[PDB]
Amino acid sequence: TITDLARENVRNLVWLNANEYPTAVEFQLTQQTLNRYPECQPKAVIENYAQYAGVKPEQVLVSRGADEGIELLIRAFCEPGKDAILYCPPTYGMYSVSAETIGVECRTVPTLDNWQLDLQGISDKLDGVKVVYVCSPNNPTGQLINPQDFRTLLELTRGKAIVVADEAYIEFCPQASLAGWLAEYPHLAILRTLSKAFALAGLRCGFTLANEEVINLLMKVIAPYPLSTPVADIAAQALSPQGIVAMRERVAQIIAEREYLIAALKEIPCVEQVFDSETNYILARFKASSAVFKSLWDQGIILRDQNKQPSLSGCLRITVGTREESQRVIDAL
Amino acid sequence: TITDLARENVRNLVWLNANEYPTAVEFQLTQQTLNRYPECQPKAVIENYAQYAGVKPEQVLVSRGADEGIELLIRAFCEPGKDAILYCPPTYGMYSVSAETIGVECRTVPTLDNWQLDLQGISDKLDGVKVVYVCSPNNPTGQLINPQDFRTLLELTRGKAIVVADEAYIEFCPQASLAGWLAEYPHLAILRTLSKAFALAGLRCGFTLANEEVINLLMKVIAPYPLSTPVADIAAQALSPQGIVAMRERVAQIIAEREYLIAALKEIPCVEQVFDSETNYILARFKASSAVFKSLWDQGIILRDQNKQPSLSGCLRITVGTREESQRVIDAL
Ligand SMILES: *Cc1c(COP(=O)(O)O)cnc(C)c1O
Ligand SMILES: *Cc1c(COP(=O)(O)O)cnc(C)c1O
Repeated sequence: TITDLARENVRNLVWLNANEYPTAVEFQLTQQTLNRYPECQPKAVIENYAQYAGVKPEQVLVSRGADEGIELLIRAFCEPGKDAILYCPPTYGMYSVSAETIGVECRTVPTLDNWQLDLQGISDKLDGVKVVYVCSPNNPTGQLINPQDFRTLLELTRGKAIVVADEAYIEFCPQASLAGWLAEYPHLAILRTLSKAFALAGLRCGFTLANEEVINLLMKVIAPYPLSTPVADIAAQALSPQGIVAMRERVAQIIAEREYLIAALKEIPCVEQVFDSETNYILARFKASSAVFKSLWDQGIILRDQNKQPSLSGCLRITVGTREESQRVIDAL
Repeated sequence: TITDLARENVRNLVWLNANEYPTAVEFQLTQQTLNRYPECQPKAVIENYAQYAGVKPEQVLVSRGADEGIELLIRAFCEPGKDAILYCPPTYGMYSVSAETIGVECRTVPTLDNWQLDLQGISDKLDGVKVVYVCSPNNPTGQLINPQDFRTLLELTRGKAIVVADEAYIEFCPQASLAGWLAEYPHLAILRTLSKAFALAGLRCGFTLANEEVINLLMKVIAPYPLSTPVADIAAQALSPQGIVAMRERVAQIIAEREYLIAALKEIPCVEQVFDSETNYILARFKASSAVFKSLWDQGIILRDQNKQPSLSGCLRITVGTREESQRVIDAL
């Protein structure tokens, strides 16, 4: 049959649940040139993003979301069946998914009790690893990785593996970005997106920030015209000075609402513990989380269960929405 | 250094030149929901395309162009370093590019003198091949593959490999589509696009038509949200009844202009031979093609050199544009 021909690995492969900005920001097309193929790397988007991130244009690569960026790094550096990828659970699921789909080995070193890196465990499992992913701030936990530890991770992998900092939520704590470290570390790569703070998840637009040599290797493995013209168009508009300003206003409004939500949740009986976050979502441990999860779910309040993630039993991840959405969750709880 | 960490294979990896519709067809967004992630396979687009192609909705897969479709088939069926892909030159370059990028072997059996398939050579090289690509009408030659030979190819691979018919130009000769053969062949897959006749190359929207079992395996290897909301939006509009009608009008206008261009070129001294085409481009052999190519190029008339393709020495591929664009080429020649 048909499935027997498939690769073995392939044969076995209120909305507050996806970390999206709660409100739609309107945009309209300005470039009616849809009959022609777009440029491989839209100049307007790349230059606007480089100014925003404070890096050189030659250190930026635009792709179909940060998700494509994760895949590209594996495609360029890992030899299937020979090389490995390393990540530290509980974290973003796409790292393992892309590697498993591609047929590359996954090495996992779970983080310590406070979600920080187990530097000793990592140094013991580096042999044969080509790419290390580290999400900071981490999804779903919400916290930043100590920069001192990132320095250690960078020293450990110097000339052995590429270290990828997933900064999908860096807009909520801009001061913590490692974008300024590129000059010191040739093997450091950073993933950025327009899907979260930028309120543009529907666009599927992301970026990889790395030194020119890395960017050039990634250009060799990326699809010929990765971005559509309508996406490049809207993206350049959102990356304009006025757009960066409107973005910052969105972040500020989300942080204020996040602080209200944390304060209120800490007063609710069933809520055992609320963890600090530097993002647009809150991880909280509940007494009988599955019961509470199904209850809200039936009420039409959709969260994200994390009960099955390593060390997250009892936890649910709540995305920060509007004041009215927060009130619905509080009242419901 | 950084490159030493890259995979070996990766380390070594008037506009009438890209087969685009000459005129821009205008479209505007109707869905302002950009803050939320899009559905994995937009229902409107898939149902509209299924009605258009006359297939079941469960036999359609939408991707970032037919180019992504080519990649998906290799990712689902070919084991890197073990399985092979087979194509017949001179043809579309992306087949080999995707395989080489992924690390899968390429087996080539050039076509016969009339560009038809060498069935005996193919049957001799099938061992270890999982996917066979066949472009019909062929790019850059312009002709259709004899359906009798496709039947033979389908029998040869029955239960051994997937046969992919690249129908990127099928809108110019709708009667020749193999979309109706799906019921008889479980291993047949078809690639379609909105980049050529549909005048929407800037959208990066393509489709794969195959039996449900194949489609399901491809769903397992495709990126989670392959299509952006603005693309899904415009694509559903272009696939509406009125849009299919406007599309057909475009095809008719292109075919009439193509016939004029062929007639006129056959009268030009430097033009040694003009080959018949069932598409929106014309392959022609010239006396001193490089000299003619550079000359037009300096004049601002951009064609596509094919001089280096197997059996195409002296040939240039001319995309059919507007009446004024055809006149510029004729006069220039
Ligand atoms: C949302 C997210 C991404 C990917 O974003 P896209 O640009 O939508 O692909 C990557 N990493 C983390 C941790 C995320 O939460
Ligand atoms: C244009 C073309 C494609 C790909 O089209 P997209 O939808 O733009 O990726 C595939 N095959 C052939 C032969 C083509 O000419």
